[PDB]
Amino acid sequence: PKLDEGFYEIEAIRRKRVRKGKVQYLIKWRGWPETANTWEPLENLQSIADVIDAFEGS
Amino acid sequence: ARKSAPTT
Repeated sequence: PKLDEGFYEIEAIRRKRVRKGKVQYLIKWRGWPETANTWEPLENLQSIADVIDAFEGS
Repeated sequence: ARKSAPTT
């Protein structure tokens, strides 16, 4: 569960699964090859600030 | 977004 130290941009959400009781999304990362795709839980993809701003703007 | 480092 160790994170890459960097910050990255989601290009596409490709697939969904459940691992150990947690939903994960297969992410294609912008600027990176398809071989770099990773499975991530929601918390890695979405901050609380993201959720609130998205809500307040809708 | 944050990313998980690959398995080694």
